[PDB]
Amino acid sequence: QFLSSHRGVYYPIFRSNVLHLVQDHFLPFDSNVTRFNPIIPFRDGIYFAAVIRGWVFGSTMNNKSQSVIIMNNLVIRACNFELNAFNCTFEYVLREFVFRNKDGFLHVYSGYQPIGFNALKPIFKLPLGINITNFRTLLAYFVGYLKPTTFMLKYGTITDAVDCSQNPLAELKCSVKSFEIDKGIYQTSNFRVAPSKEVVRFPNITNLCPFGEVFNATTFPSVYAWERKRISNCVADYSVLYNSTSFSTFKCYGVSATKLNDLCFSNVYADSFVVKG
Amino acid sequence: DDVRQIAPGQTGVIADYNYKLPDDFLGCVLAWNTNSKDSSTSGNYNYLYRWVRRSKLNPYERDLSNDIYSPGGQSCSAVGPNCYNPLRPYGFFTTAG
Amino acid sequence: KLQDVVNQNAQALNTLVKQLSSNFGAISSVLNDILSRLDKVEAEVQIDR
Amino acid sequence: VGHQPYRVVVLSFELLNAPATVCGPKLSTDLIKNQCVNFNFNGLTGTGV
Repeated sequence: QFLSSHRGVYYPIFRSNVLHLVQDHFLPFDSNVTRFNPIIPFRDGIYFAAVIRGWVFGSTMNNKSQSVIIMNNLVIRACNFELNAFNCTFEYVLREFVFRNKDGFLHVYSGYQPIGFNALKPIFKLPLGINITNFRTLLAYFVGYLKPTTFMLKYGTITDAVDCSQNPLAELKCSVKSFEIDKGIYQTSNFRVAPSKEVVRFPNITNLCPFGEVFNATTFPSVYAWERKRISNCVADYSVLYNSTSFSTFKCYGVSATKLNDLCFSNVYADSFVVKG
Repeated sequence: DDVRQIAPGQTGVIADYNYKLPDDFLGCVLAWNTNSKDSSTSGNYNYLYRWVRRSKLNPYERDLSNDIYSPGGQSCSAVGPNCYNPLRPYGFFTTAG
Repeated sequence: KLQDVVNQNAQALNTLVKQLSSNFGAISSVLNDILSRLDKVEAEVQIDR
Repeated sequence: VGHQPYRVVVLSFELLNAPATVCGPKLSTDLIKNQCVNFNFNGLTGTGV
């Protein structure tokens, strides 16, 4: 609907007079912000602007998943609400706000002006540790979505930040790390476009590796007569094995275990045996 | 055997389904046996862990929910074929290794 | 002299571009395989190298 | 616990420019061309067009 002018800047630590360049989830300048009480998807953080009492963040909002209610009668409670409170944790006692969820912490930044530009000072870093994919308001107001972008802020009060991905002039300003540019011609780095989608292509394999059968064999070789097997044409899914086989040791050399679910190997050899503790 | 999983970068049932630590962890981890307190001869089943989840937890995230799980995204109604309970008890015994 | 300076510039650029093939004592000289094989925290050392 | 059997299995991987045999439980995605898009081809993760 509308256009956000140069609004939606929040502090991403103390610093002063640094002209610091930071890549984070920011609201692009001159972006589309919707105007509105339905369920509003949260995505990667939101910039809310505006009688409004508070907010309700959550995933299902149906008592099957923890949701957090912020309200003013200031009360913040995270519990399994029906849309009454059981099995739950955190409890506490022109408008603009920015909501982000990083490392289980809900960052809430606030600001108010008598109506431009204004940096939103941090208010809360709540240790909630819940998955937020939807939210609602509790009672005309504008909602915008943050995207990953690189900004160049001035600074310990932020002043006149610039977005590097909107104009050639802004790109030049960001690549020179200065807000005042003299007459001339300068080369610039690519701040214009960054990838958004992903293109995963894996081979046409559907069989599952027989880890369960191998690890459940009734007999194993002596260490001096260790065998070898070639594993091929199967999908290495260790998750199916979490139901058993506690795996008192899972040291991985070269590759990282977390990556083993997104790697393809040309040849896998399994050598099995029995030893002392 | 699951204490090894409480560290940044590890993967396993605890690391990715129950408790996840940030890659930029700044702190400490303490662990001590309580076989004389948290275990019993008949078995102390009051301790549970989540062994199924569609996606891995983000760092420092909690997953309090007991909805019946189905690998195929079906409408499960009770524990049975293709309807698993995501929570499983540890079953701590005094004499176990 | 003129051909010499032209050749010098060409050889300097060629050496600079060919310097990427060296892994500089890290796991590999390519960022893609380092990032697809080693997790972030461990990959920091290779990226720094 | 020291004098108790401990079944050990050692997995050795080869990441060569050869057809893949063992792959992770990821789902392939459609092909997007002429766009600066992240891609993951059989473990080769990169950014390109």
